[PDB]
Amino acid sequence: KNDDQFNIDTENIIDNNPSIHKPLYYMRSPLDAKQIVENPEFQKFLKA
Amino acid sequence: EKFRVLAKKTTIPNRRLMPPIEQFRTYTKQILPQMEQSIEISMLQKQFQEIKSEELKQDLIRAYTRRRIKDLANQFSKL
Amino acid sequence: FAKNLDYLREKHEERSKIINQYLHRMRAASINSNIPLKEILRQFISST
Amino acid sequence: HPKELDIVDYGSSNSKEQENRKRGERDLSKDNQIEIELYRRIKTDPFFRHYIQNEIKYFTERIEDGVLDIAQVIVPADRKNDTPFYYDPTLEDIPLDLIGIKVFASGKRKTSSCLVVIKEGTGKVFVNN
Amino acid sequence: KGRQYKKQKEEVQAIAENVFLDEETKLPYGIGLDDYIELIKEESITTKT
Amino acid sequence: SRSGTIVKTMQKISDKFKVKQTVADKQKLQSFLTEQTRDGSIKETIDVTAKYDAEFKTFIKDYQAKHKQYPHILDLSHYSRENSTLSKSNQLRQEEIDMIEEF
RNA sequence: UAAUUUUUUAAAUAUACUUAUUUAAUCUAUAAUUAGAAUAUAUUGAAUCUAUUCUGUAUAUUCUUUUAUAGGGGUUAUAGGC
Ligand SMILES: [Mg+2]
Ligand SMILES: [Mg+2]
Ligand SMILES: [Mg+2]
Repeated sequence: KNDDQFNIDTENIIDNNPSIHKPLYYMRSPLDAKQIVENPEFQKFLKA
Repeated sequence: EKFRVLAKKTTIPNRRLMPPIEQFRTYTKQILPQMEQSIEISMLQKQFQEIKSEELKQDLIRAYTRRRIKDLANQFSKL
Repeated sequence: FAKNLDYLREKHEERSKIINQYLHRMRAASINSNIPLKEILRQFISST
Repeated sequence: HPKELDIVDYGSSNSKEQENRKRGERDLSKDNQIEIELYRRIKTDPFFRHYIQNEIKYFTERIEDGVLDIAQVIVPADRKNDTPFYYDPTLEDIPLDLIGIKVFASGKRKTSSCLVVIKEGTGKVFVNN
Repeated sequence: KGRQYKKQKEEVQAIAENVFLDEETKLPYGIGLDDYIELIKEESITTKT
Repeated sequence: SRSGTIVKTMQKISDKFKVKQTVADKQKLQSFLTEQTRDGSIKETIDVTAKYDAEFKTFIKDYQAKHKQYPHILDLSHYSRENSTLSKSNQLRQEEIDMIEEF
C-alpha cells in the first residue's frame, strides 16, 4: 500500500512517463484522491 | 496661513499649502436585474423541481421571456 | 456538499453512456465489419 | 568584392569580446545558434518526436481509408477524432515568461526662438535685458 | 541594462586599445595595413646590411 | 440595435436554467453512492471527473492538503535545460560538437 | 550699515542656437456595450426544402468598434522643393 502518489520524472521525459502528449492524463496541480478520502471531514459529510 | 509677504511691499495669498445621480442610475440599470434574476430564477427552479414533465418546463421559460421582453419595450419607449 | 455530488452523477453517467457505446461497437467490429481491427482502435482513440 | 572597413569599425570588434576568452556558441550567427537550441530540445519534446515518427503513416491511412470509398462508390470523407489528441497551446494557459528654483523652457514660431528663465521673486519681467 | 548609448570618449578610447605604434615604425597596426609596415622594417635593415 | 438586445437576452436567460442550484432527485443520488461506496469505487469517480473539469476540482481542491505545482508540460523541456546541472554539461559538450561538425 | 554701469581675464554647467542621425500616425489597463468580419470547436433555434447549409451566443485566436474608469503628453497624419 504505497500505490498512491503520482510522479512525472522530469529528467527522463518520455521513456519513463508514458502518454505525456495528452493533457487529461497529466496536470499541473495533480490530485491525491487518497488524501481527499482520508480527511475525516469528507467521510462525515457523505455519511451525513 | 493665508498670506505671506515676498519682499518689500509685495503681499500675495499663499498657494504652497458620493454623487447621488450616479447612485440612482447604477441602482436602476445594473443592480436591480442582477438581484432580480437570482430571485426570478430560484422562484422557478423550485417550481420545476416538483414537476417531472419536460413540456411545462420549456413553456414557462418561454413565457418568462415574453414577460421580460415587455420590460425592454417600455424602456425604448422612454428617452 | 450534496449538490456537488449531483454534479458527478451527470458526468459519470455521461462518461459511462459514451463509453458503453464504444464497447458495444467493438463487439460488433469483431464481426460486422470490413476493417475490424481499426474500428476497435478508432473507437478507443476517441475514448482517449 | 572585398568589403573595406574604416578606422572606426575596430572599437566594437575587440572591446566587446576579448581575445583572451575562448570562443563559444554566442560568437556564431543566430540562424545557426538556433539550430543547436532546437537540437537540444526536440530530443525531449513529446510532440515533435511523436508527430515525426508517425508522419508517413498519416499519409497512408488517409489513402487506404479513401480508396474504400472509391471502391464503395461513396465519395471519400473524413471521420472525427481519427487522429490523436495533441496540445492546442492556445487553449492552454502558459506563462508569458518562464522567468532655490529654476526653470528653462523654450518656445518657437516661424523664425523666432524664445528661451525662458524663471526665478522666484516678485512679479517682475525682462526681455533681452 | 547598462546604456548602449555611448559618448565620444568611450568610443574613442575603445579604438586605442587595439591600435598601437612602435618606435621604429611610428605607424599603426590595428587599422589593417600591418602587412605594409613589415616591409619598411626590413627595407631599413636590408639597405644598411 | 433594439432587435439585437432582444436576441442576446433570450440566450443569456436560456443558459441559466441549465445551471443547477439544487438537487434533482434523491433516490438516484443515494443509490449512486451506495453502489460506489460498496467497494471503494469513489476514487476513480473523483480522479477522472476532476481531470476533464476544473469546477469539480475547485470544490475538492480545498479538502486536499500538500499541493504541488509542477511547470506546465509544454514549458517543461525548456525548464530542464535552464536548470542544467554540472553533470549535464557532459551532454552539452557532445551536443555542441555534434552540430559544429555539421556546420 | 556699500556694491551702479561698462570693459577685460580664467573655469565649469546645459537650455536657446548650429550639425549629423533614429522614429513618427491615431494608445494602453480593465470593464461593460455596441458594429462587423476570418477560422476551429461546442451549441439553442430555423428545414414547406441543397440542414454535408444559414443565423445567434459563448471559448481561444486574428485583426477592427462605442462608452466608462484611471492614467498616459500634440502636430510631419501635412505643405512645398528637387
Ligand atoms: Mg532660425
Ligand atoms: Mg547636449
Ligand atoms: Mg536633417
